[PDB]
Amino acid sequence: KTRRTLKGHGNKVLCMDWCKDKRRIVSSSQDGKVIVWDSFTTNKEHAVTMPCTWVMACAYAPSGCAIACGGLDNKCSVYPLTFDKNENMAAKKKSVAMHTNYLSACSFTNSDMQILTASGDGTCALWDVESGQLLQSFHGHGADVLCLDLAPSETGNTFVSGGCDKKAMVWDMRSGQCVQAFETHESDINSVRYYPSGDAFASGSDDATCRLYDLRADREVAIYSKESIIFGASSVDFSLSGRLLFAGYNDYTINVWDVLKGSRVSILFGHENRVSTLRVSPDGTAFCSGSWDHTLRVWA
Amino acid sequence: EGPLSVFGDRSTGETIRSQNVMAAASIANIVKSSLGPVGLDKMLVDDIGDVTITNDGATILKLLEVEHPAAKVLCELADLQDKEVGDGTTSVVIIAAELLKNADELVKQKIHPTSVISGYRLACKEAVRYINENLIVNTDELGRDCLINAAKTSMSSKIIGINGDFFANMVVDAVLAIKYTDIRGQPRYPVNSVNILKAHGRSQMESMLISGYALNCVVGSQGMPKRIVNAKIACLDFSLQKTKMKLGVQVVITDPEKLDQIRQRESDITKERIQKILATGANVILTTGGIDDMCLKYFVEAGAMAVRRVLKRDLKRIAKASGATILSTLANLEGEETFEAAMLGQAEEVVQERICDDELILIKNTKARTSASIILRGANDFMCDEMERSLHDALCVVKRVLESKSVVPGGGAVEAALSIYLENYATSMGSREQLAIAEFARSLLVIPNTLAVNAAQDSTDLVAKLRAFHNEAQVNPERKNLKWIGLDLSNGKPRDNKQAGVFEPTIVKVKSLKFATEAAITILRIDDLIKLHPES
Amino acid sequence: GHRPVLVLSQNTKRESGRKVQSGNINAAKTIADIIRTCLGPKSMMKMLLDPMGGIVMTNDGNAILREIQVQHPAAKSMIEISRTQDEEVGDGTTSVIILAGEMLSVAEHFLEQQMHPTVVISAYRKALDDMISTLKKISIPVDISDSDMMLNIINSSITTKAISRWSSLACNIALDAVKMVQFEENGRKEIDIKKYARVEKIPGGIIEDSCVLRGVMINKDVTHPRMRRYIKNPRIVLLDSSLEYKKGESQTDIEITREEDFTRILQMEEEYIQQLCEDIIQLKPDVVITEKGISDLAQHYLMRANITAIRRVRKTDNNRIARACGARIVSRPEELREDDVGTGAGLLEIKKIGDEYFTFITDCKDPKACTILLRGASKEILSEVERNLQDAMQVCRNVLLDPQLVPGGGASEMAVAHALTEKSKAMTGVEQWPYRAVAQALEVIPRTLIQNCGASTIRLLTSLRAKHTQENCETWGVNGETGTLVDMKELGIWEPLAVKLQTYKTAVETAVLLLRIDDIVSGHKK
Ligand SMILES: Nc1ncnc2c1ncn2[C@@H]1O[C@H](COP(=O)(O)OP(=O)(O)O)[C@@H](O)[C@H]1O
Ligand SMILES: Nc1ncnc2c1ncn2[C@@H]1O[C@H](COP(=O)(O)OP(=O)(O)O)[C@@H](O)[C@H]1O
Ligand SMILES: [Mg+2]
Ligand SMILES: [Mg+2]
Repeated sequence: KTRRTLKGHGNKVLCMDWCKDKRRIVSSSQDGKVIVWDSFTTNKEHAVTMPCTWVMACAYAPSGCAIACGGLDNKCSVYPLTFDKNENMAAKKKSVAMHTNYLSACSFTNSDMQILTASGDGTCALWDVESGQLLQSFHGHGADVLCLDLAPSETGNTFVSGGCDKKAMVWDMRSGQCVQAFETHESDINSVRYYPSGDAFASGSDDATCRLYDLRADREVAIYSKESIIFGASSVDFSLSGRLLFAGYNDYTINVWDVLKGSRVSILFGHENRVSTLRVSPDGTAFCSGSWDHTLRVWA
Repeated sequence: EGPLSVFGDRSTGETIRSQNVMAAASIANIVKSSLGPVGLDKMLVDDIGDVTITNDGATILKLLEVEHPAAKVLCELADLQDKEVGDGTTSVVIIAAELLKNADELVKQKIHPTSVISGYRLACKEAVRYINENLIVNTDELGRDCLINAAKTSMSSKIIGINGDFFANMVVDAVLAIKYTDIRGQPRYPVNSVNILKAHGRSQMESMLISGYALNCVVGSQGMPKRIVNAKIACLDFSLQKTKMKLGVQVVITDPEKLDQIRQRESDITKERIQKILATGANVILTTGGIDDMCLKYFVEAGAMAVRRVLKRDLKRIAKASGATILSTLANLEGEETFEAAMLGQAEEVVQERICDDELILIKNTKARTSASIILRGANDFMCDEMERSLHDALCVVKRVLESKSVVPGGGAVEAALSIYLENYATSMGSREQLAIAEFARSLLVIPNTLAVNAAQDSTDLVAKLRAFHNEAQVNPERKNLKWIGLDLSNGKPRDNKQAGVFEPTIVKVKSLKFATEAAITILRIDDLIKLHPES
Repeated sequence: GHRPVLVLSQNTKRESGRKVQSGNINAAKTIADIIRTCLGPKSMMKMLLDPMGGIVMTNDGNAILREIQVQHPAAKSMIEISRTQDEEVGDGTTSVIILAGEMLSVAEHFLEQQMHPTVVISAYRKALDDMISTLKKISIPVDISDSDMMLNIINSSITTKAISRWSSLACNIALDAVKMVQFEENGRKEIDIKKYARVEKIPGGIIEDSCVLRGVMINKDVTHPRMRRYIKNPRIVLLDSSLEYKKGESQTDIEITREEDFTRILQMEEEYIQQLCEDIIQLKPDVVITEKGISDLAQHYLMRANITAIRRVRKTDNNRIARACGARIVSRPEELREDDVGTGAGLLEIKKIGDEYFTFITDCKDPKACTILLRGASKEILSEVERNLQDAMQVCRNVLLDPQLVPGGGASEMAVAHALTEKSKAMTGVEQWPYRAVAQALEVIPRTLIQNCGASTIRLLTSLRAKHTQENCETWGVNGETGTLVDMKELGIWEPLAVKLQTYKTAVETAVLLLRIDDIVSGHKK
């Protein structure tokens, strides 16, 4: 149920992120234009232009005082969001990541001192925001790493990452090891998202299958697939109550699932091109998802 | 493609040397037609119909799209000359290109580039020494008229050249007005403190030199008075809006009765601040931040002038001129929130003047410091922009003449004298550096030649006469007064330029020579080019 | 690949030499020829097609040139000088274009004869100085307190426009509006007709019904029908702040735990609205005008005190109302004062014109802002009438600031040309030829007037020049209607000195700017 549209991007929308105040939606696009428009009135609060193009990594700090972005530039930078109205946002750039391959995705921690970068070099890296130096690397996937999601509720000092390595692996910053590994998707891994409880996580793959893994059993729980859907999902998310499995697909539409049942509860569409991102608002009342159709419409 | 195995092109030796010389010659030839009083302006259509009419070499080279690296070297050379001197931007490019051309001509005769570079360095050093020793005039002897003549000479070839009798007076008055002294007694003239406002309309003769400061701003509300007889200017670096709690502060209401009081305080804070600022006695309030409606209403009821979104540099200049103090917060060392009368600037008048359907603020006769501003009137926007560029060049020239009290004769006199002296001097330095210094001297003659050519006159005859005059001056001890003989482009005959009042700052010639020599050496240092193919 | 090597980027053309000068002069001449036939009392209207789909029937040169898109940069310079002339003095837009074209056309002749442009420019500047001197010499003073002279000057300004048919009404409207807007404060005279002289075009009716109000008019209606639409002597209170309940600047959240807190919060919202309305009522006004919305409860509380409210009015309209009725716009009603209450409006009328409600604050005593009500055939006719009224008001302001007049109908052009020609006889250098060229190029105005009138150009110009060679004949020009030589002391066509000075200055300076130009370079990006 689309309620508003956001036409502020010159090229296709690649990724976006929410805020704890539900009014600071940030995003990245193919051109390199990042806008932090308000969620309700659809007005650009403030915007910045990335010097490079093809940026699909963008995260929003839980406190709201900074944003991170990056793309095919092998770079991840932090843009502080201090008020400082009489300033150009390009001056406060903070280069952080020293990557040898394009940055697939970056995210903050609950504390705004660490960022985790998933890149095509096959390694996930942890960077200290303040000091700017590398904390520790995560050797692992023998191929590109695409998705990266932090656990909620203390994070367990753990995060999951997946890519074209055909598997999703859970790490642990306290020891830097792949504590758990799941290899059951028969296709490329695109997106991953923890369950609200934190002990489970779903993952979308190019085989148009959504799979739910329970960490308390180390086995897949529920298969989410239909013969009608043949285009792989690009994004996936959970409802606030944990009963719905909002997932973005390349079939120009959005498929809605039930966590308990998965009996095709509903479906929605509207986008004219591939859906690239799909995030649920923190309040849980509504949600949003961008697409390659140059628009980032919002559903309520 | 050969055994080198590099993904790109490669030019070596004479091919790349000729390419670099050709690129430098192209850059020189673009601006060669805009040198001297008989030079002409240029249009620069900006691919979307934007028109720029200019004679300034730095502007022409900055606006152009340049791809060859040596052509770039010349373009940034012009930009550096403009930044560090402000005049001679065309001359330095022309001289550098001619130096490079003659150096390459020498190199093609199997003269090693190192010898040419050594000769060029020796020639530049000796030229600077000769200029400083024999071709300078102390401006203290000529008085103020020297400044007027220097400004008029600088404004020739510009759109304000014919009006020099008036524009030179205006420039000199402004520069003398913005003069201030620092420790150790050094008098420095901070140009760029002369705000220049462009507004089409009346003729050039109707341009005004403000005895104060001019703001490109208006009053925030129509209800305020638009003139103050005795201004008490207060400068603020903060906005006057409804105060809101910062990011680390939240308002949580459990007893609903407190909401009204909180909402009242939310604007009463700003009201109290404005009340303090008005109670100190202020009449005009200038701020770099915004002002919303209720604060404007307070200023309206107080019978004061309030201006918002004032530029930071403009605010700094106004504060320096009027003696005001910039305030970012109303906080003292006692932890309280007070505004004092000791930090109020004063001026004799503040007027909402109207200039060609648009209005602006005039702050006239600021006390405790003298300030100047110029409002230029022209036929249209392009002509006003060209007037501004010419005016800036004149201001820079006057500043150079005042800071360094030495001037040199213009109209190619220095170039001809240097050519003769260096040609004579080359005979006693080495064997191939002889040729290098001779070519340096010959290359220095490109300036009078271009001047004569631009006037559609016999360049060869005029330059020969100038060289004969300067040779006689250097040979005969009693004819040393012929050093000032330059070129009279109006009549196409040699003329004593010192008597004619054609002067340039010595720094212009010295810096142009040094920069041209360095650029020529840098370009001549290349004998091989590798251009890797782009990976896009 | 081995891509080609080149100094400047591709698509970077460059022209130079005599071709550039000839092209610039030809572009200026073409721009002049576009509107050459729009000068004089017998000018023909031109019909322009707006890219957005509108139609612009106009005779003013500036409108025609600003509706035209050109590619040659010299044409752009000509359009810019036309805009400059329109902004600076208000009329003379099609005269300056013709003059500049003629001066450039006569300068081309000397450029082709091995004369450097600097010599031509010096001669042009000397000629301009002498034109200024002669124009100041042949001017005459005018008593600004004489209404008949003011009306005659405005008439001479609008005889060439489409409003010439109702010239009398147009002159009265323009003079009254300009005299009404004129204001002085803190020893600063001010005539701001672009802000406090509003022109409102309501299609329909008859143009003879159009009149200037002693007040203001807005397209507004009462928020509530119960409010009075006719108040005799209203006390007006103006606001620019909402009379609603809005959130604060800071982020504020309520935490409700008791049952009555919700109802208490709603009741206090209502009480806050009531307190604002009571603060407004304390001054006992009759109408309240706000730039921002008024809540329904606020409307109820205002109607309780028999107060008419107007909800959302633009900033400029509110400023005009404040000037007309002597009020002062305030933001916080708790700080409202008696002095801020606007008394001076002699009537507030809200009547329906066609199918729309219009609010009248007319009948003001000593108003400083006026609304010119225009009624006519349609939108285009009314737009042209508005343009002519703007020209008339600009001329009135110019005469008020500069009370000097010069003869019209080409008499000033011929007088200045003869003076310049006589002065040139002393000149002996090569500069005399372009000097005389500009002198006789100034004759294009009477020549164009005669061409538009339809009479024989050669014999009329010859006879006019012969007449001007006499002693006391500086006021002899031509009729734009009968094509005969007459005396402007008898015909009565006079023009402000400021307009002519600006026209000559702009023309000569445009000629100088385009003469200085050579070596056009194009194609480079930003
Ligand atoms: N009135 C004059 N008579 C003769 N030569 C002049 C006159 N005014 C300036 N010149 C000469 O013209 C040369 C070109 O100066 P110009 O090109 O305007 O400076 P820039 O190179 O900064 O543009 C200067 O070297 C100066 O000596
Ligand atoms: N009754 C008249 N007889 C002759 N000439 C007139 C008469 N009225 C106006 N003019 C001339 O017509 C010109 C005004 O034409 P107009 O269309 O207003 O040109 P612009 O738009 O440049 O002011 C003036 O130069 C004036 O001398
Ligand atoms: Mg110069
Ligand atoms: Mg007219």
